[PDB]
Amino acid sequence: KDEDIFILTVQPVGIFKGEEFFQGNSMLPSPTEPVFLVEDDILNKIFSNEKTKIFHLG
Amino acid sequence: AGECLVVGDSTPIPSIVKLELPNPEPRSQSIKFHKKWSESWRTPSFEEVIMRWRKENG
Repeated sequence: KDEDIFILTVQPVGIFKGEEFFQGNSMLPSPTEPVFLVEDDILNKIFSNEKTKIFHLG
Repeated sequence: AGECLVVGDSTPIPSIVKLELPNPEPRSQSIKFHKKWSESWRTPSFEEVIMRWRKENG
């Protein structure tokens, strides 16, 4: 009935306070708040990190 | 991590508590796999004391 609706259901898995990633389901964002996709710059910091004990698996 | 369920008759509300870090901390029976593998091959001289396996039968 001429009603363009595009609704996504997402679940928080962490926070990016500062420049480091913390886990936890807290700090609910207020309504009318931007969503900005994800860039590889923050994904690398979450996953690769920097430590001797690493193991590549894809 | 570091929190426990204190459920019993000695509390009015059984709750989860943020226990502080013990001092001094006990012995940790943990073996880390990759760092030991990261070193070169362990070359054991063969004193061949399998009497560990043998004589410890009773």
